[PDB]
Amino acid sequence: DTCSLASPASVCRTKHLHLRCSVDFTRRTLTGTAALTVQSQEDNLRSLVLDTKDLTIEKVVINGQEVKYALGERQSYKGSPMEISLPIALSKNQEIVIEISFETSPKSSALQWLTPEQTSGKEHPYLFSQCQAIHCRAILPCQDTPSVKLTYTAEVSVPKELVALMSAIRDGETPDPEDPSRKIYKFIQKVPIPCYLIALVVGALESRQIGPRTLVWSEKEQVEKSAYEFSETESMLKIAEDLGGPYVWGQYDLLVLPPSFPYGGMENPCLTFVTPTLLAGDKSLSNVIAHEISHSWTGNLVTNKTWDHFWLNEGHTVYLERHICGRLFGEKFRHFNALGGWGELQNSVKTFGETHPFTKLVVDLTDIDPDVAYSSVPYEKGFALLFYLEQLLGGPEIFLGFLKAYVEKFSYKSITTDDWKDFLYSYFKDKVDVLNQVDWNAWLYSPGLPPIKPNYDMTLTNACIALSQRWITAKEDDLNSFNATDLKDLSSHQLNEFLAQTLQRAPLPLGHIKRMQEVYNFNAINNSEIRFRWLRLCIQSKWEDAIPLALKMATEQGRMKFTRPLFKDLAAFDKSHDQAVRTYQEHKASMHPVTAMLVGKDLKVD
Ligand SMILES: c1ccc(CNc2ccc(OC[C@H]3CCCN3)cc2)cc1
Ligand SMILES: [Yb+3]
Ligand SMILES: [Yb+3]
Ligand SMILES: [Yb+3]
Ligand SMILES: [Zn+2]
Repeated sequence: DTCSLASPASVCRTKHLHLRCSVDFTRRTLTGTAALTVQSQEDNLRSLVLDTKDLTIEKVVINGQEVKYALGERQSYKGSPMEISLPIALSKNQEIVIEISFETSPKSSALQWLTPEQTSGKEHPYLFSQCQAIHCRAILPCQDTPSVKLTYTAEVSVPKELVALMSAIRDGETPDPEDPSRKIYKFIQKVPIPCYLIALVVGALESRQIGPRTLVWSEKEQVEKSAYEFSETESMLKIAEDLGGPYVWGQYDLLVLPPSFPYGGMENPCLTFVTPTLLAGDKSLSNVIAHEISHSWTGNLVTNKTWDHFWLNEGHTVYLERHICGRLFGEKFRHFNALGGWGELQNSVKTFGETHPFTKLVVDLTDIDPDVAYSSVPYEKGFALLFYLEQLLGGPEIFLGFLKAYVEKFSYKSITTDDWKDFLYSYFKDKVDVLNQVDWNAWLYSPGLPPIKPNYDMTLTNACIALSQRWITAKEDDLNSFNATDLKDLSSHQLNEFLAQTLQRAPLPLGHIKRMQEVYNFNAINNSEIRFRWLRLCIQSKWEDAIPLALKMATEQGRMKFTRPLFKDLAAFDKSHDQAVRTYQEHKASMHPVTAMLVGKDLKVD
């Protein structure tokens, strides 16, 4: 594991974490103890190494006495390794508890601390975590590798008017004995998980039940809207259970975060985290929920052993997601989404360049910050490989049989690409000659678009392409023929695909874009996917009226899918360049630490 400085699982492994901590909003620190139950995998083990990042270590206690530890030099985005001297040498399989008193930095990359004004209610502050990929070390000392799976329990002291939630079953609450202005929330996660799945939020939260095993959680002002948006959740769980086997996590709760949440969603066990940019008013962005649900099998049960193997998580999860959405809304819709995805892959490959190492399916992360490598490639090249295998090997019913067997086989494990490929070949031993037709070396190890494109139903895509083509080939004297009725029979998804089709050919003449606003009134659509793509098209087509709209969307939410390209478009437009860097500089301090880092790199600032 090239992204971790800890002792590998061949040396020792964490089986359990007990976390007791207090969330201090005045200092923006989390302070407490992490008791790691560690099992030796070696004879005569006398030291072990943990990952840390910007932690302050007070002391390390084993068998009731303090022990020697040392922090090595910081290795950039990897943090600093912490070597611990064991008081007694351990034999193979022996376990001990190591209890570490620690405190986080206010500047912890795993965490965003929000002032009251940054929330809906404007009364209370808010804290949230996002550990994936390698930020759990910025919360607590751990072996920060998905190659190790541990259970955990926690007790978290927070100001009594706030609520703590984690990726775990809620285990009760009480006043804090040590300070009656506080409450302690307790948590148990009894299913072994990789440490990137450890998550905390603390805020003025409320919940509403929306299914037999689902509460939606948010600040008071979003609860009603969220409950409606995510009402398909239980029915997606039922379908996911048909496809992946039993749901083993007990609860499936949803947490809708404040707008700065850096991603679409994070599949935290027991409590999925989603962006509020999903709240479109019509459930149209529900594929993200289906995605997060799917991770309860692919990712959370079968986990990538290292981050080089991240496509295992995402490709399988996108593949199950599109199946759930296919069940709900028809096989033509699965194909429409599948084809859209291939279009998103062309975009990423074009952005990075077609010989770029990040466009490889399996990546080598040696010396690479995983946050910098992150993109649509593992999702879409991964999905495209599985969609191609589906078609090669006899269709969706046959391939779903493999997917279910794959989950059973590697449940509670961490695996590599060769483990998966090996199982694939074993499962389809009667179709090995077909599998030997796959260019594996190209699919897995080569940059650029895949060597083969799957076959796609075009039914729902056609009208999108026909309209996109009308606009691109139009001349000035054709602009009059466009009318609000062009969009008549297009769903929100088709408007989005129409915009994506056209964005692929941007810039368009500025007169065309103005006409498009005149006839389609895209400025008035609040759907975040549609508005995102429409504003990108305006900025790339040099429409100055779109500049304050694109500045406003980039900074009013922080979902990096939207905030990173909007800022990048704005800096590439000469008329908005200085404003873009001005805006970033002003917002930087109150941005998500990783978001701030990546936007800065994108803009070449600092
Ligand atoms: C291709 C691209 C990136 C990588 C590893 N980097 C990586 C970086 C961040 C990751 O998680 C961040 C967000 C994504 C949604 C939930 N959390 C996950 C992986 C591996 C292969
Ligand atoms: Yb020994
Ligand atoms: Yb209990
Ligand atoms: Yb084999
Ligand atoms: Zn995912």
